[PDB]
Amino acid sequence: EEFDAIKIALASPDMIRSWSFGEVKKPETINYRTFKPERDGLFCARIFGPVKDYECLCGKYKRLKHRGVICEKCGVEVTQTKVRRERMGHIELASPTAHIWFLKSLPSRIGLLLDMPLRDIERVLYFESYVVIEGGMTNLERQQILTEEQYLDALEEFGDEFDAKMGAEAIQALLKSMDLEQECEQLREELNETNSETKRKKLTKRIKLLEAFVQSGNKPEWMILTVLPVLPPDLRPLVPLDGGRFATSDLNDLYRRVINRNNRLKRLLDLAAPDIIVRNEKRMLQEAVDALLDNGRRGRAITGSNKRPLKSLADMIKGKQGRFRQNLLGKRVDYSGRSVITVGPYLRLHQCGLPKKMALELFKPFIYGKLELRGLATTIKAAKKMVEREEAVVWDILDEVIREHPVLLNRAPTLHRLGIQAFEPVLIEGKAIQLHPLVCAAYNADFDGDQMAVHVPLTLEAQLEARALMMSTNNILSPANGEPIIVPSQDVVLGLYYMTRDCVNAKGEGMVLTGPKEAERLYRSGLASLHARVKVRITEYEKDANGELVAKTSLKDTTVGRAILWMIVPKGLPYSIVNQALGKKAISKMLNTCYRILGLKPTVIFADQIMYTGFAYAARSGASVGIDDMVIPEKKHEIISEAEAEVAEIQEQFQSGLVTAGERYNKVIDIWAAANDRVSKAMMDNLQTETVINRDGQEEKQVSFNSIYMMADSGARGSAAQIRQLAGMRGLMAKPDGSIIETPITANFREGLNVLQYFISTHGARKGLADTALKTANSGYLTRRLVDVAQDLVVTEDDCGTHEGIMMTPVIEGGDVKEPLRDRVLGRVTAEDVLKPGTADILVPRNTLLHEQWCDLLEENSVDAVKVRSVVSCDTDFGVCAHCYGRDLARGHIINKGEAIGVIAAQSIGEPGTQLTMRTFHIGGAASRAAAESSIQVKNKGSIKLSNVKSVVNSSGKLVITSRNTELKLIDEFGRTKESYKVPYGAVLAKGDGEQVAGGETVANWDPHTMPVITEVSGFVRFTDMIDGQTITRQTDELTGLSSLVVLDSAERTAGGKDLRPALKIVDAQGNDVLIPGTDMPAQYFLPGKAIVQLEDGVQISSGDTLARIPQESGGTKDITGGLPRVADLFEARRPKEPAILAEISGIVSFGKETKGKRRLVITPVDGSDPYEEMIPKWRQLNVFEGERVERGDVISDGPEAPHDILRLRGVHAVTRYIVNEVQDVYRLQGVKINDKHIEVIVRQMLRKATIVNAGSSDFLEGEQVEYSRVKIANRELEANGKVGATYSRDLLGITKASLATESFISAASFQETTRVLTEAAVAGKRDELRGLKENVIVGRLIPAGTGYAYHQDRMRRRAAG
Amino acid sequence: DIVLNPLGVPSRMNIGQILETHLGMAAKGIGDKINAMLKQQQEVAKLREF
Amino acid sequence: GQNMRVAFMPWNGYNFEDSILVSERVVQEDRFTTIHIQELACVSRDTKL
Amino acid sequence: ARVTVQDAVEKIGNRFDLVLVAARRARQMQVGGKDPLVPEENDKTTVIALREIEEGLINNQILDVRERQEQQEQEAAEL
Amino acid sequence: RSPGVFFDSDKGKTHSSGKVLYNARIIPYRGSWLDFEFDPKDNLFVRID
Amino acid sequence: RVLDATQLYLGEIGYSPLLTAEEEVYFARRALRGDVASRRRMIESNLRLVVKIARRYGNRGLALLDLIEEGNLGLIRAVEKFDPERGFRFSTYATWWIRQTIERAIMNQTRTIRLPIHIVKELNVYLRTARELSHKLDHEPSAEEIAEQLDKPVDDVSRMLRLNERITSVDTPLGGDSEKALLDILADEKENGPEDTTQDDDMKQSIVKWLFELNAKQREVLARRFGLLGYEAATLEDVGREIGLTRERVRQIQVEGLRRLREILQTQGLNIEALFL
Amino acid sequence: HARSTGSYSLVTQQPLGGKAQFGGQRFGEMEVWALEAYGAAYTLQEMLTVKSDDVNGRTKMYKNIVDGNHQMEPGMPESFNVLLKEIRSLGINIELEDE
RNA sequence: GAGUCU
DNA sequence: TCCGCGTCAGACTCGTAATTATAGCATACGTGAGG
DNA sequence: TCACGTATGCTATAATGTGGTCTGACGCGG
Ligand SMILES: [Mg+2]
Ligand SMILES: [Mg+2]
Ligand SMILES: [Zn+2]
Ligand SMILES: [Zn+2]
Repeated sequence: EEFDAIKIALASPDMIRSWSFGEVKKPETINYRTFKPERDGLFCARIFGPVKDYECLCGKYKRLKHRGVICEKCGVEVTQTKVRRERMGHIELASPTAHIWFLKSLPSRIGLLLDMPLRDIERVLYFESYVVIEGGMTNLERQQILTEEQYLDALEEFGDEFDAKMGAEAIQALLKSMDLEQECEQLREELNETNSETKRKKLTKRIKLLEAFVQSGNKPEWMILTVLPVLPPDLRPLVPLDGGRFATSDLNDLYRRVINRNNRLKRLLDLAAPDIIVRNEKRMLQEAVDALLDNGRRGRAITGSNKRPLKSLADMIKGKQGRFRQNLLGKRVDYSGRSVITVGPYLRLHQCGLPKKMALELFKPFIYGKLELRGLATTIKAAKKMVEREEAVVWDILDEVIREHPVLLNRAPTLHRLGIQAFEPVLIEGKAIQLHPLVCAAYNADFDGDQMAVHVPLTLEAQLEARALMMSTNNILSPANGEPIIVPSQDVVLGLYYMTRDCVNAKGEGMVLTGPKEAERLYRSGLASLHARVKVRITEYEKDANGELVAKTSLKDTTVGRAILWMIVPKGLPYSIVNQALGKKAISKMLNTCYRILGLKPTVIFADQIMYTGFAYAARSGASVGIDDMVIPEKKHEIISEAEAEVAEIQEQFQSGLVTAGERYNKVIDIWAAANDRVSKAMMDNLQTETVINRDGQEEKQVSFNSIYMMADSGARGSAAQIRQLAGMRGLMAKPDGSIIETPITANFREGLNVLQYFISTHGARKGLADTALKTANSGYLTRRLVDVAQDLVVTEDDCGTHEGIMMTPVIEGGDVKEPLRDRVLGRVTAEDVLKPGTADILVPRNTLLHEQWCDLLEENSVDAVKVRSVVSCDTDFGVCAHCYGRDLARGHIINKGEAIGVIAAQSIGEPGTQLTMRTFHIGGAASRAAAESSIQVKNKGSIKLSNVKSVVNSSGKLVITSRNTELKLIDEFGRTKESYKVPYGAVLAKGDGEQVAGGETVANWDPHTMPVITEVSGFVRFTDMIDGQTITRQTDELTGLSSLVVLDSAERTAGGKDLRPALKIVDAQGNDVLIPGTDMPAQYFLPGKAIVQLEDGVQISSGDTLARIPQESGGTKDITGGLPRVADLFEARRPKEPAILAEISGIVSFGKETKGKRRLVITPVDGSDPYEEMIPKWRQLNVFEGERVERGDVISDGPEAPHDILRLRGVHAVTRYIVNEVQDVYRLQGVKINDKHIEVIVRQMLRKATIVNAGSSDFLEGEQVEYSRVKIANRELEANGKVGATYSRDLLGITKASLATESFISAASFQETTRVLTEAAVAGKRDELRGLKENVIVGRLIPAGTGYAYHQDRMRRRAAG
Repeated sequence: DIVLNPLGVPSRMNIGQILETHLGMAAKGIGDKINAMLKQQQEVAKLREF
Repeated sequence: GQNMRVAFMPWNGYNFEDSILVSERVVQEDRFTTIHIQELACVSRDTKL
Repeated sequence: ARVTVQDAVEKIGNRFDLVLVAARRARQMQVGGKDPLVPEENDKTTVIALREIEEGLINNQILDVRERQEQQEQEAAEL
Repeated sequence: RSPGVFFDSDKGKTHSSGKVLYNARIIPYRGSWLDFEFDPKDNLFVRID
Repeated sequence: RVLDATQLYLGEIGYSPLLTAEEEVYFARRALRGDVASRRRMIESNLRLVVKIARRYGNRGLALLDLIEEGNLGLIRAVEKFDPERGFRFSTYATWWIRQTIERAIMNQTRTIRLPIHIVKELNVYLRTARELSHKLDHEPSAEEIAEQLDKPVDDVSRMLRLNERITSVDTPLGGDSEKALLDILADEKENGPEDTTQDDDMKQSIVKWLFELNAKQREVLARRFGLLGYEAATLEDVGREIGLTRERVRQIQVEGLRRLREILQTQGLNIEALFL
Repeated sequence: HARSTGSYSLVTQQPLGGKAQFGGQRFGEMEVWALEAYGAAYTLQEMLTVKSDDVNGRTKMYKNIVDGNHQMEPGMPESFNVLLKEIRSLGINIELEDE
């Protein structure tokens, strides 16, 4: 059975007959009365085998007495019925028929190889026109179609001088006559003279095919089928329904059409009937064969009885319900069940409640095995009845098997690996599965009726894999982010919160206790509240420089309840950890601290004890939810009446015609959105510090113990957002569009919504629940694309010996630092020797892990940026080295050799997309954008440091910025960046570049709902290509008459002014242009679409004045749904509609000639004297002002970067950082934590292929894209031994294309495009040697990674040795 | 009879269940008073007033 | 369905994620006990034999 | 060993080569019927193998030593 | 969808420029459809079924 | 151009010479005598008749181009056996063949399990009876209402009506868009599952040991008779071919082997336990 | 619902689906990626062969486990054997070039 | 085709 | 610039089994039993 | 050599070109 690889080729007519064991010459199935295989029918016993095991039809030869005996009477071999799914058959077609997959599957294959259009071939097939096969005198050209009339011409004049024929016969003779060797040479030699792009593309693809056609051992003949193979009967079964009715496959129905028409064709050829009749029959034969192979492809698919079309062969291969995706990359499984899950808060974290009767049916074979060992049952049938009667002895043995025998629990959807976890089963009384509360976060499992799948790991390997890898206690940190997924929620947080928090005096304040146990004594004795401030003696162990723990005793001022919680705390943590009032965010840090200090065991026990005490003290608290607990501010009706009057003011100004519709829309939303903030801040201020209590002193105040407040403050469930809808104001609801409804709901759920408020609320309700049903599948399809590309990638090597890495500056974005350097750089090999500021002693070695210890030292010395070894920079050919990846984020230690990183990376990216599409959608009612970024206020004192900024001073005396991507830094005393902002175009700076500012100063100011166009020169305004009606429109008022001009774009524009660009030209007093200082550009600002202009023609202006105001309408609340397409586009490496232009070679610029507005750049570098020319559109205002030392990859046009242009000009590390930053920004907006290394994994797979420029010393030569890994393995032998060095360029690929580019065709046909993959592999004669995981999952082998890693490499040495 | 999780309310924003609970209690409070008056056997005019 | 005395307060995580804690008294009263009438047919057919 | 297999992983190294050694030793006690080094304490052959790895009695190298001992002793009774 | 005439328009689904191509559909209870529609170049066109 | 198979064949047969009265007789005169040109231009010309007959005989079993093909085959036998000597026309005579060749070939191919001529024409008798019974018994006719109209067996009317029941395909979905079909529910009863497979390995491995257990002459005679150890399942009288060569002593020793084995099953724990099985 | 061993489908030779049919659980490619990601390749191979299609594997393994011996004696899924014949019936030579 | 968990 | 083709998350529960129409009888063709 | 199910054969008024759903989208070639 065992084997090396699988190969695909075209089936020769000869080859088809080898598989066949007889010809099916009749369309009969079975006799209606004596139900048996018919004489040479589709279910023939003489051809495919006997229906019973070792029994002929007539019944002369029965059982193994007659082993290999073929009955002489009926003609049936006495063999297993197994032979009926294995033996195939054939049909000798009287006339050739084209194979649809080598005809319709574009590229046409038969047509691409003949260089003859598909249309032209089909005309020949359906007998519309003759094609010349070999015109004797070259009067008649080869592959020239002749109409029925034009055939009659040549027939009388020439006759035998030409051989033009019609039907599949003609295309087959046409494929027979063509010589691959002679035509291939000619195509090579005649490409020399022309050399264009699409000729050289198509002529080179024709050469590649012709050469691969020769080397594959395929003939072009075989594109047309003379013989048609038959599927074995058991694979297309005619079996009886329980009742007398029968059922059959749709293949039997398609085979019958083919055999009928083939047998009738033979009869009409026997009858020497006119050709008109014969042609109809040959068309019908082509139709039935084409329907059999791929039904719905050539024409409308042939329907059966049901009105639906008959399922063809191709259909059982292709796509989702095809063998690959449903019965091969995934399976139904023995020793499995499921049920409704329910809590087990008593359980330990390594345990789960498994019902009696479930576990009994699950572990049946192990019970029969124990029952024979103890001597209770003689045979299995006896043991079966003992278990079926559920005898008392059986429960005791079941109990024995299950101890120390783990079980796997799974939930849908399986988004990430933690969707399956192993537990020790606990037999329980009921029928419901009991799940441990702490693993509930990994499963996303609530108990409101979830169901979970049960699997038994049978084999010992599987028992050990379950316990060592997939056990719940081993899987604590998330592999996506190095943080614990096992974190208390709900009751547990509320309980520890209630315990730790203090209260004024209370019972027994300022007492003095011997220890944590006397604190539990006073609380249970009923003499102190858990909230009494008390001095207590507590002894904390803190860990020394060596492994030993140092003990320290001290009086601590904490509450009684805090002393009691210390009892749970293991020795090793300071007491400072339980001294604060604990919420969910703090409790997660406790187990993360404990994991890094103590280990795995302590955490698992600590996590449990936290769960136990958290639930129990939550229960003591008796925390509740009443209508009075939803406090409304007394001043709500005040805020609304003020805010109502403000909105009435803009609508009254709109009726006058002062403010426009779009302006009022953005302006009204800002008033209501700040009013919701005002009511909510009033609510939380009159809710949080509302408890005003009398102490034994006089009177003070503390945080309120309002039940709902505690629940949102602790973070147990709900948040301030939800409390708005409950007590404050419901807010702006979202349109189903995404755009925000102009009337928000003033009321809250305590007060109740009225008829209309509800009706408005339902718009947003339905649209959220709609995304939970629909948009989840765009997100889940990303998971799938990501997995198929990264699949094969595994840790192969320990250390690659590469020196390279990506430089990681800290993500300081938008005032507050969003992601420290520490977080981004943690658990990563230091690429280069990265020391302290004073370069006079190395601080960190080159090949060394970054432990939290070393990361803390980075903050001490203030390491700013650190070059870090990345997955992308690995020089491993085979997979990735352990060093380049670094620490397994799930394990907190160096990654093992053999672990599958590709899949882990895909899953981490895919999961939060997919699950967040269901989250704030069921939970979402409202909209909550606040995009009103009017002004940057700097918070620390600093010097203002602008970068990528070119401003110009205005009449007012204000530094106005005339650059799009201006950044604003905040430089401290020593000279390092603390805060960072985006200052936009046309913004007014308070202080210019280098000037000192104080803290809390408006350093920049601008208008958000408008993108002004600001001038760089002073003078008068000229109207150019601003013809009224063609390009712009006009509207006026009364008495005086103020008119505004509105620029139309290509949508609202006529065909008259399409090639007219509208622009506001600057001129002086005389009327001439005004040159922009220090440049030959006459001043001309191009106004885009929807641009409103209030200054009309002939108006005096200074520099810094706003010419036109482009509207900025974007009132969509950006959820996962609006940002995920961006992620998909990035991973798929799409150029945008307007790529920004970048300099290709470093050197001195000179601007050149022009094409009616369109610019040229004949740039001549200093070293490279040969020029590089490139065309530029008219409307692109350029950043560079020519004649300047420009380097590789300098922004010439402002605008979005193609990732292709980044990799092409600024290398791998540049494009990696573009993808990681752009993708990660989208998940950071949603608060999703994905390590950079996971994106880096997929980017590595995107940077798989590479195009070979210079000729090699193999058969790369030129134009052939090959994988990176392959060309380097050649270059290793070339650098040492010599011969022609192969120059290269690394190319970028999208996910969907990189997955299909893999040499494993079984990986490709299992992803998508099954019909195309199989045909291109069949014609090249490709051999898949089963490299990756997909391939071995398919064949049902051991994964060549993980535990099997060891095994697969051991087979690979058997192959090397001899 | 049943002990429900208060934390299954603020997230869900379905406050009607709490208004139902408060009023349902009030309604039973009337039932339990009439039950007590029928067990005590007070007066038809008294049941009429309450 | 049936109306009953409900208390809103946590309890040793037996009302963890909307998991519900019911008294034996509701099960004792057989009040949430449901009737399930079930229809199973026995068909004498005609086989070849 | 009972819940936690971290101590057994700290002794070999690789989570994967641990499962491979533990299974090899599990299979010896399962079929061959080898006697356990750690007290049984009434646990499955899987946990005995983990206990023995945790304590540093069973190892990839030790298992090859002991296989060569039993193998080569029988080879010497032949030769 | 009720039978009668209904006027509709692809906004910027039709074409690259974003020419709002206006259209009409006469929808009977039985019988063939009648479509009238513009093109980018503002020529009127008719299509049946 | 038109790339459809149907409207192309229809274009061809269109430009075909529509024959008159003694034009038919003139060609058919040389057709029966044997002519190349006559057979074709008679048949070529009369394809236009086949189409119309096949057009009405549709939506019943085959599609359409199928009826034309078998219809063209009936027109060819009409031309081979036409008699121009008779004064009667060809369009009259050929209409009998084209209606006939289509009717009789549809009966065979329309059905997946091949239904023969007798049983189909049997059935059509019962079907047309049903339509006339139905107009006067409002509700469809019972199989006894049909059998009692013809005074023929109820078994014979049930037999043939049972063969009318059509065949459902396995790839037909029960779900709708894409849930599960009938293969996804239907079991392969011929391949027994591991529990059933291991039970006859355990039943028959238990018996291979119970053979070595009973006496040497008792397990010889008992095994080789049933065909357990021997090659062929012999009888009490046929055990005499081997070494037994007895009729009384073979029957005493067969049952003596089974009686000692009955108490081996009473003690091991089966007997009445494995009697239900 | 729960199942150890039961009926098998006609062509695929995999377990049935649903409690209506007393069927096993669906191990989808989502669930495959989870054991792939861990490394547990034996757990996966178990579910891809002896619990699913592998006809020799399933009856053999059941016997190993009653004999006590928790041994992996695998093979090749019948669903792949089906894929071979379905691709060969398309007129595409797919053969197993061995070691 | 009507549902259940996401 | 327009037409064609290819993708479009993961498990579960239930539920049922549809329709039509082919004339009529005479010699020929194959297998199986009895004289 | 019949018995039995199965198949082949022929019918002469003339008759001679066929007839279910009407709505996706976003991308990416030729
Ligand atoms: Mg939940
Ligand atoms: Mg749920
Ligand atoms: Zn036979
Ligand atoms: Zn590396």
